[PDB]
Amino acid sequence: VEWDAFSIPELQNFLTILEKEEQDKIQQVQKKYDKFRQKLEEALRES
Amino acid sequence: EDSLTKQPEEVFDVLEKLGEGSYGSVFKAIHKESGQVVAIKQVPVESDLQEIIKEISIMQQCDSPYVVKYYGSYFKNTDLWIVMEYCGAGSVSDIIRLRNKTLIEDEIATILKSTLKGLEYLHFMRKIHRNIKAGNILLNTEGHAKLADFGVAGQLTDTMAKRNTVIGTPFWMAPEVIQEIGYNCVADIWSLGITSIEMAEGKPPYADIHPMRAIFMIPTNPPPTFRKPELWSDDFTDFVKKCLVKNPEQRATATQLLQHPFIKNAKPVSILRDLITEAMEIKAKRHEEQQRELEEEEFDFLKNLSLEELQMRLKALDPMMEREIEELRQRYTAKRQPILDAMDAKKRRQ
Ligand SMILES: Nc1ncnc2c1ncn2[C@@H]1O[C@H](COP(=O)(O)OP(=O)(O)NP(=O)(O)O)[C@@H](O)[C@H]1O
Ligand SMILES: [Mg+2]
Repeated sequence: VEWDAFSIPELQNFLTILEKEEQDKIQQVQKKYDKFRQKLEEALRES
Repeated sequence: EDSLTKQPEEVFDVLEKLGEGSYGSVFKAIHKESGQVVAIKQVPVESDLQEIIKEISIMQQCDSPYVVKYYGSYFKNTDLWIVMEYCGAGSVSDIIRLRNKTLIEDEIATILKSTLKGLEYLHFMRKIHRNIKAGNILLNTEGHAKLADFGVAGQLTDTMAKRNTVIGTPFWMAPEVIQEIGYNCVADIWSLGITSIEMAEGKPPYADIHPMRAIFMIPTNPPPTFRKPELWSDDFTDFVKKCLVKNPEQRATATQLLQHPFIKNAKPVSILRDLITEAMEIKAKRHEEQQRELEEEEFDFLKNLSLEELQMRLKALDPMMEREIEELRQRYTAKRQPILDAMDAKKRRQ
């Protein structure tokens, strides 16, 4: 992509989209680690 | 039939994982009752049940020592369990991959001798494999080659999914398949011919070339040979020539290729014993070597885990997150680096 072709507001929309994508994957891994504690812990309760 | 009504885990003790492809994971297992080792594949039902079952119905109606035997099925937790014959040594493609070495003639002849037996068996029943290649020829722990992962009738003109995935890899296709958009028994012989070169050189002719370009070459150019034909015998060389015959009416049948010297003078399956042990041994060395690595630098493993190795992972769980999401923050600073460098310029111009 030749990003030099876009304007400030446009380009800004892209940074926003990449951030919206980042937060949605940083929270996708948190939901992964918080579903893992709830299983390691429930397993400790079986010991 | 009574063992089919029982639940899977209660009939077989599933052991180590063996690998995967594009439709699920393959596993090793042991029949608790007779001790006969079997294989068990696990596919997600949600993803096109019709396509999986069609292959199942084709393999189950096959009964040959040269065709991988299918035993039955079960249903368990959104996963359809397929019990298959256990070919421990993996596929010819995997063995060549594992050892990092091509196959010697004698090795090739033996493998081809049984592969041909399978083709003859199939063709005699007026069936077609439609998809012969090294990756679909499986060797068991003893050295017995078997045909697997069959193609299915009409896999070329079936809309888009399979009317496009086969197109992407046409290196084993016979010329008349490209021009007729269909298959004849002798098509498999051509594929076998290419597979012969695949075993000696490690990859088929035109493999490294763009498909679209191959699709045009195969029916146009003269049949391929060895990149170094002096390293191979005259029996071997000639046999290949007889398979790679562009005219499907002048292409030797499976029944006839069994009469060719290269094959008729083939060694017993015991010569594979040595190349098989190395492959399986390396397969084990990688297994243990890799299991000790994933255990160091760190709904079944938890049931099979100890109390103290379960309590210490939970404690070392957070440290794994600061390194997991700090990498994500570095990846997206890279993705936005251009956009910011561009905005930099535009903020300098106005
Ligand atoms: N019964 C078996 N015993 C031992 N190894 C096996 C057995 N079946 C399959 N394998 C190996 O496991 C690998 C993965 O199997 P699979 O899920 O079918 O992927 P794939 O067959 O290579 N891709 P595809 O041809 O599209 O199905 C195979 O390539 C074999 O090497
Ligand atoms: Mg397969």
